[PDB]
Amino acid sequence: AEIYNKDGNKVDLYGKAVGLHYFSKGNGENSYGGNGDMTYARLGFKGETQINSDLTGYGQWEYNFQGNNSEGADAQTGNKTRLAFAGLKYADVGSFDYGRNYGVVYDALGYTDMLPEFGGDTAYSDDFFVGRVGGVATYRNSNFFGLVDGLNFAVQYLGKNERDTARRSNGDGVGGSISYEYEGFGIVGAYGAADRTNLQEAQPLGNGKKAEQWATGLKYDANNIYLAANYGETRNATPITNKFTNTSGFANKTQDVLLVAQYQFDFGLRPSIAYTKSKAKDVEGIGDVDLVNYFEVGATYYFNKNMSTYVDYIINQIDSDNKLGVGSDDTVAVGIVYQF
Amino acid sequence: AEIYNKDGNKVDLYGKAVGLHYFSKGNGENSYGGNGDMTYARLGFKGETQINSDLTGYGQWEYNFQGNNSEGADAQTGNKTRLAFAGLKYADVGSFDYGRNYGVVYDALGYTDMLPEFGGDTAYSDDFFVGRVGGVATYRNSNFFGLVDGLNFAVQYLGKNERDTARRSNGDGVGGSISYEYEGFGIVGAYGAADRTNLQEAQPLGNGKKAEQWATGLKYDANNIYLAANYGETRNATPITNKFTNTSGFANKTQDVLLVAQYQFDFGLRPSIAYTKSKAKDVEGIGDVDLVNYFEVGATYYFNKNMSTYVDYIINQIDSDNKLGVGSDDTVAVGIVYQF
Amino acid sequence: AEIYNKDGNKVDLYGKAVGLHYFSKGNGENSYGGNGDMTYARLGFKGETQINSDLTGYGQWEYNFQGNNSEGADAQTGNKTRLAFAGLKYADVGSFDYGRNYGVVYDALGYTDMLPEFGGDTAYSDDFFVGRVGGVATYRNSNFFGLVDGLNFAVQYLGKNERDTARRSNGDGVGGSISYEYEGFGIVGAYGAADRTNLQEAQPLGNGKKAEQWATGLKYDANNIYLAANYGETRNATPITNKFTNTSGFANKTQDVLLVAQYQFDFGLRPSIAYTKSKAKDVEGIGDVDLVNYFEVGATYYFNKNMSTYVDYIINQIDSDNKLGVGSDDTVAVGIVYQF
Ligand SMILES: CCCCCCCC/C=C/CCCCCCCC(=O)OC[C@H](O)CO
Ligand SMILES: CCCCCCCC/C=C/CCCCCCCC(=O)OC[C@H](O)CO
Ligand SMILES: CCCCCCCC/C=C/CCCCCCCC(=O)OC[C@H](O)CO
Ligand SMILES: CCCCCCCC/C=C/CCCCCCCC(=O)OC[C@H](O)CO
Ligand SMILES: CCCCCCCC/C=C/CCCCCCCC(=O)OC[C@H](O)CO
Ligand SMILES: CCCCCCCC/C=C/CCCCCCCC(=O)OC[C@H](O)CO
Ligand SMILES: CCCCCCCC/C=C/CCCCCCCC(=O)OC[C@H](O)CO
Ligand SMILES: CCCCCCCC/C=C/CCCCCCCC(=O)OC[C@H](O)CO
Ligand SMILES: CCCCCCCC/C=C/CCCCCCCC(=O)OC[C@H](O)CO
Ligand SMILES: CCCCCCCC/C=C/CCCCCCCC(=O)OC[C@H](O)CO
Ligand SMILES: CCCCCCCC/C=C/CCCCCCCC(=O)OC[C@H](O)CO
Ligand SMILES: CCCCCCCC/C=C/CCCCCCCC(=O)OC[C@H](O)CO
Ligand SMILES: CCCCCCCC/C=C/CCCCCCCC(=O)OC[C@H](O)CO
Ligand SMILES: CCCCCCCC/C=C\CCCCCCCC(=O)OC[C@H](O)CO
Ligand SMILES: CCCCCCCC/C=C\CCCCCCCC(=O)OC[C@H](O)CO
Ligand SMILES: [K+]
Ligand SMILES: [K+]
Ligand SMILES: [K+]
Ligand SMILES: [K+]
Ligand SMILES: [K+]
Ligand SMILES: [K+]
Ligand SMILES: [K+]
Ligand SMILES: [K+]
Ligand SMILES: [K+]
Ligand SMILES: [K+]
Repeated sequence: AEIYNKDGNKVDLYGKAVGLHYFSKGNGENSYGGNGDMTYARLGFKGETQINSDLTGYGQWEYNFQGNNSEGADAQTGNKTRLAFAGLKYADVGSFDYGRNYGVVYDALGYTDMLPEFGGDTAYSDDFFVGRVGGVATYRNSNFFGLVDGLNFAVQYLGKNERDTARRSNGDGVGGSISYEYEGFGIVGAYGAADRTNLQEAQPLGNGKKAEQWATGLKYDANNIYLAANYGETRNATPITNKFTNTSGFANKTQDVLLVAQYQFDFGLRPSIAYTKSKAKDVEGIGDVDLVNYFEVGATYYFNKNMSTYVDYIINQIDSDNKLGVGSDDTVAVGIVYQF
Repeated sequence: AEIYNKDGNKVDLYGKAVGLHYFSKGNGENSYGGNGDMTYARLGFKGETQINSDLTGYGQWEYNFQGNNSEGADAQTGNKTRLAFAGLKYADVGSFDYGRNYGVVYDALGYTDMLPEFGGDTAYSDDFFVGRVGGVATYRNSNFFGLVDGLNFAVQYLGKNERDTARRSNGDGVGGSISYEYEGFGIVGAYGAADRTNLQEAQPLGNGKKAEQWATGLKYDANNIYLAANYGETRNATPITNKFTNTSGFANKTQDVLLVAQYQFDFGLRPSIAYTKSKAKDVEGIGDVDLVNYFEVGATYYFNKNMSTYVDYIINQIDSDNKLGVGSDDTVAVGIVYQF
Repeated sequence: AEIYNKDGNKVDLYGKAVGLHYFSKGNGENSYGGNGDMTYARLGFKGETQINSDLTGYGQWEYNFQGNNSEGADAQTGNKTRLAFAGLKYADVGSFDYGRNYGVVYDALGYTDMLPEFGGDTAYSDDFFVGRVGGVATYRNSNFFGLVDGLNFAVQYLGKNERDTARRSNGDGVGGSISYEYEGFGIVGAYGAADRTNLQEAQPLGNGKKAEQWATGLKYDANNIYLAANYGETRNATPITNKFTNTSGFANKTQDVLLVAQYQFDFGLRPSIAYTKSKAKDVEGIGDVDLVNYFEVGATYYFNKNMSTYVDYIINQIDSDNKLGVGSDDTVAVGIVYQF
């Protein structure tokens, strides 16, 4: 909510409280999403200052507070900063920001990342260009320097992050995206490539000096209708785990497909259906293997812009003999959300 | 403080900074509260949206930031989310919320939880129904569907939380409360029972498949006077430690009594006296033993609704030969509070 | 930003988002500041209530969120409360506050702590009187009871903090400062002494029952010109370590000098140059050794009061064979800052 607006600067303090519970058979270890309390809250700020008629500065920070920990030793589990960045934007010239922000391939993956609770499976955090990541410099242009309404593009430099785990590390890289969005119609392409670190190359799963991710998307988003599809491929970039050898690494190759269809009734009910499949190829000791494979059915009821409730049912198509030990059981989430 | 109120939604951002110090002889290991700096701060939001004339949605998050840690490796000690939940309240039919919230037995223990600093000794956090707890679904009714002013009841479902420690864990359970309040007089009773997890049963102290907690309360709150008392008992629910054998678990039985008397002078000073005693029975290898036993004298001076200062003296009646090694020395707390 | 002001209470919710990157050769281990992404955010509140015409109450809390961590196991690295205190101020009698706050010798060190990104090297956190510390009670007096404009002094009591590390510990102590400012000129002095804890005394480096810190300062601060010098000495108070081994402790003596010169152009550019040298003496097994030794050239460009950008170049004079393994390579920081 806008809590401040004076003398050229405005500040939006926002957040939400989500009462959230997952249901899956047994103890949830062999299911899509687990089971139990999944309650959490968010808090963030977003600010924008008018420097002159054409130039604006901005900054944003957003944090995740888990609500399903005790007040004991596990208190901090799953807590983190999601975003933290600042930037400048000028009229029709474009914008530039640096910090922790979305990687550019998410410009495409956002198309299908629309489910009430799940979905968006290939948009991993700290995974090069497909999700939120640290140390990215991003230039964006809207409406092609003012010449073409609906045409956007972006260019992004990812600085290396040599962390303690292969999973969360990355080398230097660059990526970009282009989209055209007009009267409800949208089409997007995005690509990114980067060096892998020594720690990454040392894991038994995944082999290569460079990581690559790309995706395309199509959508129609108008008249209470939302339809969208994504297709993309990755090289040495999707994190995986072989549960039978207790080993982790990256998929040599993946091909990823996502589909979503939603409809919003005037009285506030928004039913949702979706399909997601991500498969890995040339995985050491395995070959081909599904990582994600399901149909979704769900719905959100919007009381208003501040309050909603939802159910999200994942009909999990992973098989009980999945070679990596990916969970094969269904999961249903039920949530109630206050937000501001 | 209300920092947003527009289009049917209002948001309160609140918090406080508490400069706080405890004094006890020695290093304070053998005292009621310990000694040293105990400064902390809090931040939270509380939101309420009017959905229509009969229906409101709401959400709340609250966090504790310790102010007595270094900026080094102990930085996070004692920090946690206290509350995180969202809910709906309908006309005279009731409210429902889910998330991290107060267990229903605290509906009773709230009566004596009124001391400037100490007190409320039996309202443990992450302990089934007596304090803040994770994954509780709570139904509350005010004025018995509109028919009886002052008559309230609550029914509460506690989802299991199989955590890393027995102390912070619980199995599935249900609880309830009922209270009548009128013109300053209050009377209340509350009860809940839950399964214990495998990890709790495996602890050396405490035996049985079910945990139970109940309490009764009476109070008078009006005319500058506050008088209240609680009596309750627990089974397999109160966490304890044998400091001699470094063993932990739960007391097979406790009975608990709390008394408080307070008076508020118009000029700001509010003296307080209290008595608190919690005793355990059938404790493995010990039998009967007092967990808590003291008289309290203290006072708060309110400068106004935002600034106050207080002193709180605990005259500890625990004996130096206590069988569980519960601290016997006194503690005095001194605090200065700014809040918003 | 002031987000609430009503009925004699006002609340400032403030913060910033800083995209920040450091460049140093190799992996940054042997450099002044390290290398890589250093992005972070701050959030805080500052509140003030008018109790009566002469009496005011106040509280402040301030927190650092690192933006250069992943969302995995390392998420909390470097996160901490910086300040948490509350207090009262009366007419021309003075102010008193208690909690986590700045030690009084920082009243002197503030003179040179003015660089775009670095500098202020001797104002250590959790280090007796030179930086932020927990459990300090501080009296401050403005304009000598209102009789001498520009004359200010402070007296401070530091309660003991026995922590798990000697680095972050302290015993009881007292300090004070005094300063005079007239027509752009300022002179300041500050001194503190305190007991060392047993754990501090057990460390291989540094010998004595008392830690002492003092610093003097001169500045000229007017007509867009900023010039300042600090001279100070410490005894058993400056923390030191050998980079290559476990040996750690405090320097028996240090001699500290800091110089700064800056000019603020009306259009927004503020170039900066500086010199900092901190040298330890009588170090067990070593004798004399430089802790800090550098020249700085940098600049901040201010778009307005909410947006700025900077570069800060540390030209490191520390030698590659420094006895304590102090990093010898340069570091440059580049930053973009949105604040409210
Ligand atoms: C119009 C929308 C109104 C719809 C409101 C619906 C309320 C849903 C309640 C879910 C309870 C959870 C039940 C537990 C589900 C079983 C776990 C599971 O999915 O696996 C079983 C197996 O797959 C065979 O289906
Ligand atoms: C798989 C990757 C797919 C990527 C696909 C990216 C789309 C690229 C579009 C380029 C040029 C389109 C030219 C559009 C020129 C429009 C001219 C104009 O500005 O008119 C607007 C209209 O008249 C206002 O009403
Ligand atoms: C006085 C005025 C000063 C003007 C200063 C203007 C520059 C502003 C830059 C903003 C953010 C800089 C963010 C830097 C992002 C680059 C990340 C990077 O360089 O990665 C390196 C790679 O990992 C290994 O070489
Ligand atoms: C379970 C799987 C089911 C999911 C199925 C997903 C199908 C995906 C389609 C993608 C893009 C569609 C692009 C269609 C282009 C729309 C343009 C259009 O129809 O314009 C109408 C106009 O606005 C009227 O006024
Ligand atoms: C548009 C209005 C309609 C609202 C639409 C969304 C709300 C419904 C949610 C419930 C879905 C329940 C269906 C789930 C049952 C599937 C279980 C299953 O098939 O999986 C078994 C597994 O294979 C064993 O091995
Ligand atoms: C489109 C319409 C959307 C419809 C949405 C329907 C309800 C929504 C929200 C309610 C959340 C309440 C969650 C309550 C969780 C209680 C269950 C529980 O605690 O289970 C523990 C477990 O059984 C241990 O064994
Ligand atoms: C451990 C003990 C637990 C006990 C828990 C409490 C039990 C309460 C029962 C409620 C009775 C309702 C009697 C009060 C009804 C008042 C009459 C009425 O209906 O309204 C009055 C009206 O306001 C004119 O002033
Ligand atoms: C079930 C448990 C119930 C517990 C019951 C707790 C109350 C106990 C009272 C004892 C004596 C009562 C003596 C009351 C003395 C009142 C004196 C007084 O109030 O004077 C009035 C004055 O004229 C105008 O303020
Ligand atoms: C350590 C010493 C602390 C001991 C504290 C124990 C007191 C317990 C009281 C319990 C219930 C109080 C019920 C009393 C109800 C009286 C109602 C009343 O006073 O009526 C006022 C009248 O309506 C307008 O003058
Ligand atoms: C009803 C009115 C009650 C009046 C209450 C006034 C409160 C004033 C200030 C509060 C806290 C200040 C605490 C000061 C603590 C300083 C450190 C200290 O005293 O001790 C360190 C320890 O002794 C090492 O041996
Ligand atoms: C009105 C009430 C006033 C209360 C506030 C007054 C505090 C101010 C102290 C000034 C210090 C200026 C510098 C201190 C001088 C350094 C002492 C010193 O040189 O110590 C020697 C060292 O041990 C090697 O011998
Ligand atoms: C041995 C001696 C060596 C000789 C070296 C001398 C060379 C001087 C260089 C000055 C450059 C910058 C001067 C800028 C002029 C200041 C104008 C000004 O500052 O006023 C405008 C406002 O301050 C801002 O917008
Ligand atoms: C913006 C208006 C124009 C203002 C322009 C201001 C330029 C100021 C230069 C002073 C530099 C002092 C730096 C001193 C460096 C000494 C260190 C040294 O002697 O050696 C470093 C060498 O790089 C080791 O290899
Ligand atoms: C809800 C409590 C009733 C209100 C009382 C107000 C009396 C005021 C002062 C006396 C307090 C001591 C009496 C409270 C003791 C509770 C019962 C108890 O402690 O246990 C003995 C009992 O016979 C079975 O255990
Ligand atoms: C040489 C110092 C400038 C380097 C800054 C790096 C920022 C990078 C890109 C933005 C440049 C826009 C700033 C160019 C300076 C414009 C000065 C101006 O117009 O503002 C003056 C002031 O507002 C009157 O009050
Ligand atoms: K490999
Ligand atoms: K490969
Ligand atoms: K399946
Ligand atoms: K047991
Ligand atoms: K038992
Ligand atoms: K005692
Ligand atoms: K020593
Ligand atoms: K010494
Ligand atoms: K400017
Ligand atoms: K050097």
